[PDB]
Amino acid sequence: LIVCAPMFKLSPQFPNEEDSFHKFVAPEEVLPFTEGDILEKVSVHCPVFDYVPPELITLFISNIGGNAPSYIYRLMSELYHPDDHVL
Amino acid sequence: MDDKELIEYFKSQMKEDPDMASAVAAIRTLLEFLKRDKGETIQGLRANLTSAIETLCGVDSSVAVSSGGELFLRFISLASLEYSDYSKCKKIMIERGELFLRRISLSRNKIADLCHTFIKDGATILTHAYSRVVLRVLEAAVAAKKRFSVYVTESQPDLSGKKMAKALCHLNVPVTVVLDAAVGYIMEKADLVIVGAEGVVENGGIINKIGTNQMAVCAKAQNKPFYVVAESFKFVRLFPLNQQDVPDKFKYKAKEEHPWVDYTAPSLITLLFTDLGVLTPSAVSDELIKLYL
Amino acid sequence: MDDKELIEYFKSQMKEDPDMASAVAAIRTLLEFLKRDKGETIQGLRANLTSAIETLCGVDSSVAVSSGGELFLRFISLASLEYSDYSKCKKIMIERGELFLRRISLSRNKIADLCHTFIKDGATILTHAYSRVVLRVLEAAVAAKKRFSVYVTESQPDLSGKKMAKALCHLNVPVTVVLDAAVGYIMEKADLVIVGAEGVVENGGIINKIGTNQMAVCAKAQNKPFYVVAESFKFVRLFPLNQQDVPDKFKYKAEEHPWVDYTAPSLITLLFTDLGVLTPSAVSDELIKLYL
Repeated sequence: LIVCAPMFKLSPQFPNEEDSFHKFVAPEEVLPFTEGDILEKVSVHCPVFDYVPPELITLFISNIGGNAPSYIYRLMSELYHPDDHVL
Repeated sequence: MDDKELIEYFKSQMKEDPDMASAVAAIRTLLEFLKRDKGETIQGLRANLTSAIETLCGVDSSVAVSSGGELFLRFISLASLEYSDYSKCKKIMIERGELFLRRISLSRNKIADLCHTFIKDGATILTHAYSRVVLRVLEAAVAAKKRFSVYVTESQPDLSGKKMAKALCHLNVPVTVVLDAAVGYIMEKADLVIVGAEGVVENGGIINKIGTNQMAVCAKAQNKPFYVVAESFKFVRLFPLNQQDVPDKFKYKAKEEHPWVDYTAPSLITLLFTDLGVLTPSAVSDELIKLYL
Repeated sequence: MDDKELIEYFKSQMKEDPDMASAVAAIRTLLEFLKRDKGETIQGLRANLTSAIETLCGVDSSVAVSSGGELFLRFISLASLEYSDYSKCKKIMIERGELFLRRISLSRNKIADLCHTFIKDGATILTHAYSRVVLRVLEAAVAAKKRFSVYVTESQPDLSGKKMAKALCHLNVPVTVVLDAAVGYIMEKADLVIVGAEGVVENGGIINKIGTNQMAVCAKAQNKPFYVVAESFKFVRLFPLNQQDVPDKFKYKAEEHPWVDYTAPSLITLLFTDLGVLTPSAVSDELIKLYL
């Protein structure tokens, strides 16, 4: 598996907040409004984004070369100061 | 001062305050030994300090003591070779030791602040044995208006788990105690695992109280996260491969001998919460090299 | 005979010989009840036997008792039994029950004979808790001029592993006793795992003393064989999925302290029963054939 992504898509955060992690939209996309009274006791959920653990990624192709997933940490250390991690 | 004074001071410092680890007592004893010297040459002082550390290690056999001694030895002397008068150098190293002791004591609050945000609302937490930093983490979590349930293990042969259970009950938290052979049975209801540490090794694994390996394997079989809380002065230089590579001076306290510690591999661990930040097991190799100046 | 007489006979039979299982005691009590029943009816006899089995199961909560009673009931009725006279039918079922009792007492030796050949020379064997059939297997193996070493677990909370070790002492085999939390530490030195059983389920898994699931998982993590010894009269009809599905009348005996746990068929290698040597897939239809 290969991921193609530039450098401005790297963020100094860890997956611990969840909740607002996904992004929910109107259930109009899934079930049309013309379904009648059935739309009075049915719950519809329409997420957008998804989380993927790092054990399923093999390579990263960037604007400087190819790196293993374990190298990413080092990159962060040379991009952002640890003080400004939380605005 | 002689070795008898060293041992007496060590034991008195340990007994006076129960809420203190062995490493802090050893560091304070070494600082007191430094303040009571009369030599004139630096390497004579180095030999005296090495002998003192070796003697201190023989009383208590724990991993953290030796690492703390070595870190104290090689941190005390960043710049102590400039002037030709022994007094100035001795004063500078005494000041550096005091600064190191000051900086040691702020790690627990940082660990709790970094770790308390990983606990959900209405969750079940499993734990093993007794550890003060875990208790501090839970106190910080309950101070933020959150609810959870706790399972604990009796942790034979000293029944250390009941002490933690009694301490937990004082904070009105639902806490239950299970057997030492029912870990796999109870893993079904759990959500995450948080344990303490006794020492961090080069490849990312840990050394802890006996019984952690089976719990880690069982949690791995059912895909549950495994979290570790540790401190900076517990980093040791060792690269074990299997269970019999651990030095014998740590296994048996001073099969039927019932070894007290065991080693957990880096492939069964999710995240590590240290005072240096949050590190995956892959970054420990770099951080250990950087720390050992 | 009445309920009090039933319980008295059951407890006396259990107490007389410690080298005896609950199933044989239940079968003997049921045969005694059969030999002391009056009336002229078949349905009355069936109802009396069912009530006796229920009141026997009430006293002691073990899986083998119910299966033994059900198998007894099914077996004694597999003949003509049409005739015209009550006495002839009664004698026929009494003879069938006696033959069944004779057949039951000839399985441990067969299991030992079939299983003793799987032990290598100079090997380390890990086992758990106390079980007489494993002791018989090891006695048969040592009678064949072989050498090995044995590890056992203290088996909290009643410490039966020490009793097992003391029994093993008379056979002058090296034996070691480890803690209940040192299984993962000691798994490296072992070569094979042999455990007993308390009940065999439909899909192939087993039900045993608490602490077997973790041993099975640890052995699977390091690619070691897992062997099981069981008996024909311990096959029960049940299809559990997870640890919750086990009936509560077996979990808690007459803070959580469960007494038994269930192990899946995908963590087992072979089963040594009196029927023969079966892969876990063979039980699924051997059980169907058995419950005729």
